[PDB]
Amino acid sequence: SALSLSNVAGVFYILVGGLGLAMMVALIEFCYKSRAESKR
Amino acid sequence: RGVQMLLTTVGAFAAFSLMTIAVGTDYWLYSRGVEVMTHSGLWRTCCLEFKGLCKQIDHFTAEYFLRAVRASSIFPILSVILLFMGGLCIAASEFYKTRHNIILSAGIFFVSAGLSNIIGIIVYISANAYSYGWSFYFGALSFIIAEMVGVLAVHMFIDRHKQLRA
Amino acid sequence: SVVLFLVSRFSPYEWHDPPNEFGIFNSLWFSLGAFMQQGCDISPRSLSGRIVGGVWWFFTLIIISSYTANLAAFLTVERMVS
Amino acid sequence: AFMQQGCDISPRSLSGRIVGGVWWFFTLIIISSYTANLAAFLTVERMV
Repeated sequence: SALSLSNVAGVFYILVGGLGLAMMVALIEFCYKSRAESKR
Repeated sequence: RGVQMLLTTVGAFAAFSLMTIAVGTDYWLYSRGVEVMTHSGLWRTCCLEFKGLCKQIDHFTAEYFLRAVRASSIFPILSVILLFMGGLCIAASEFYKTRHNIILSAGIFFVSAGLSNIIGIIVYISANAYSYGWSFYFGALSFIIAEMVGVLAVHMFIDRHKQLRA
Repeated sequence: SVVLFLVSRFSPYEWHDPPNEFGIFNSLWFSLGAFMQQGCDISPRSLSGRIVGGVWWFFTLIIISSYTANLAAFLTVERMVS
Repeated sequence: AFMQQGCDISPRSLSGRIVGGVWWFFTLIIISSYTANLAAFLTVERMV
């Protein structure tokens, strides 16, 4: 009766996907600003 | 700075070795199966009390996708690869003292390796759905050490850019 | 906590006095207050930090509701038994 | 914290953040237990 990890696995997948998305967004902004500062 | 680099290198080597040992060994789960008490890893199941000869785990649309991901063990292997890449970045940054983006790359690799470890753990437990052996906890400790080393590498990156600011 | 600290503090262009309050220790506090839904000190302001915060908020909401619902199920079922 | 309402000020030191955080865990396991037991009492009238 104790609900298992399979009952809430999808929310874990969503959480890790959101973490990866935030990392990607931050890194893309950093690369864009690096290129802009190289130009300027 | 040198002490931080030493901690980062030792932790990077420790997490990588722990994850490699966990992936290689077969003490992931103590359960009962072919009808004997056995211990299984990611690839082989062998009996405790034949005492030792192993079977390849019979790993076989959402259920099919989960079984394929579990069978390939893509996420623990990817964690091993990312830890290796982080170590390579640490070594290259030791070679190239002026390129600070290598430290950042190493930190990103370590954090990503930890995240891949989390995904692999969740996939393994769901596919299993007993007791957990020392390979499971080796992988968990590898995750913890990888996240600590990633935090420390990000700290080194921040400190170096702060030093350039002044 | 680690990803929140990373996306909040790594970029030197955000620093140009820290750009925000989300160090690793503060990231560990924001994240715990959120899980307990009893937290109100500082809130992430950047896009990626808000992504981390919102996804962690959704995780917390689902997990806490599941805990309460399963505890209610246990208690109701043990009242049912005879 | 117990009433699940507000902060005004938050602890900043390690020990305060340890005291605050174990109070937050108690406040969440006690208030979930209260709600779950009230639901159990209302659903099933185990009746003497």
